[PDB]
Amino acid sequence: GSLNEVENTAQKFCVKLDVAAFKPEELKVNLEGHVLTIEGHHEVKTEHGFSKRSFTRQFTLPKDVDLAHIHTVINKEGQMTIDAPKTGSNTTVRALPIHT
Amino acid sequence: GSLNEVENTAQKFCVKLDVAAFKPEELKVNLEGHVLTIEGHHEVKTEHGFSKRSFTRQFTLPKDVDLAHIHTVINKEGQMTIDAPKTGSNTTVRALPIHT
Repeated sequence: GSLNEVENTAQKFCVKLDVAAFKPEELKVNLEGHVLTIEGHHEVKTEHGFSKRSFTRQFTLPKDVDLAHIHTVINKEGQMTIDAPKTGSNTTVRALPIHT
Repeated sequence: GSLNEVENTAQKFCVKLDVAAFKPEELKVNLEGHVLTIEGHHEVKTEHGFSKRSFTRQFTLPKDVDLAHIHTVINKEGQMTIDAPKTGSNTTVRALPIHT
């Protein structure tokens, strides 16, 4: 889970991880509040010993990330991208319904 | 800890691992009987969150291996090589002393 890039603009948040050493089923992505946690665990046995790999990478997302629309995808080259739009990106004038 | 070349002749035994994701100080090589264990642990903190990496690679050396002369090196490119001669590799006739 080598952290390739951090991305933080007005319109979206995005993080990219190197997860090529782990298969999709060996990976977990969890969110609690603003805290995002990615983990990989690989564990093979043999009759000549064994192999084991692991990583945990955790970060706190910006206050204004729209956690409701977080999307995580792993591409064909084993790179994970986790992205979401910002809450206050919509800069036009939005009328709010007044409830009576 | 990817394990590149395993080599095993009557001359020498050799293993080569990809160890570049870790600092030399974060690496352990242990021998227990004929069982060779290579471990890496990296654990970093930040105020963005944290990062943590690990691997454990284990294998059983042949009975043939001269365990007294096992040698471990990491090069500048982050490749570890572990090598040792075999027990019966020097094949010229050796006279043994007889005590009485």
